[PDB]
Amino acid sequence: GRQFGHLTRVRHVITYSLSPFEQRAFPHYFSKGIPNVLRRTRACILRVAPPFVAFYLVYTWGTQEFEKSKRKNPAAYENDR
Amino acid sequence: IEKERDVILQELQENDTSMRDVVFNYLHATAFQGTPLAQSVEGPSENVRKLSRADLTEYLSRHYKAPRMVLAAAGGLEHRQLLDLAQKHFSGLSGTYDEDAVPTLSPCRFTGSQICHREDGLPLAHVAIAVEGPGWAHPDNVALQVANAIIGHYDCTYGG
Repeated sequence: GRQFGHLTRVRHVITYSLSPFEQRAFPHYFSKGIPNVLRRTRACILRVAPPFVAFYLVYTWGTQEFEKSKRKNPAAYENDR
Repeated sequence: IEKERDVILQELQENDTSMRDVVFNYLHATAFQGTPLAQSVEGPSENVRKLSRADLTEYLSRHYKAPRMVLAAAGGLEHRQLLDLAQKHFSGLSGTYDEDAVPTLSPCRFTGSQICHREDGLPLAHVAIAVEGPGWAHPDNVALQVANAIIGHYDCTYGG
């Protein structure tokens, strides 16, 4: 019904909070957060990056593979005959 | 000591029945966290078990000397016929004044915050709201009396 009223039934949870003025917008932002970078940046990086690396090779790989194929005619047949 | 403790442990667990007296203490701890002011009168269930009457006598000792003590009475009595039979106990038994610090109190912290205990069983939710205010003695102490006189109050069965 009324969006919040009839949502669900919940029992014996307790919540604790302050006015925003009670605290600061940078509670050791640098110091505390900078480590957190790794645990997330390491978490997925196992799962994600490598496929692209393969691509990047192909990028140069085929290009190079392309390049000779045309660029030099006096290659397979040199200009002799 | 054990009788009362059990009686109190009886009560402490029974005191959970009236949501009214419940919600108050939350509010104290809400702002007045950091000072003893916010704490329960009856305190943690554990000290109820954990108390030796030494601390009692000790707390009997400290705070029951004067100026802490204040005595009065009212009725057909005037003053003199009191003061005569006031006199010697409790002229007196002292009831003292030495130090026991002085008079120790501290400014209590006033904290903008919230407390939420969500429980869906009961029919209704007691809710009250507050902001801190001046001390006992002050002119403003007067104006605030009429402040609440403005809003009035309503409940179910008033003939309002």
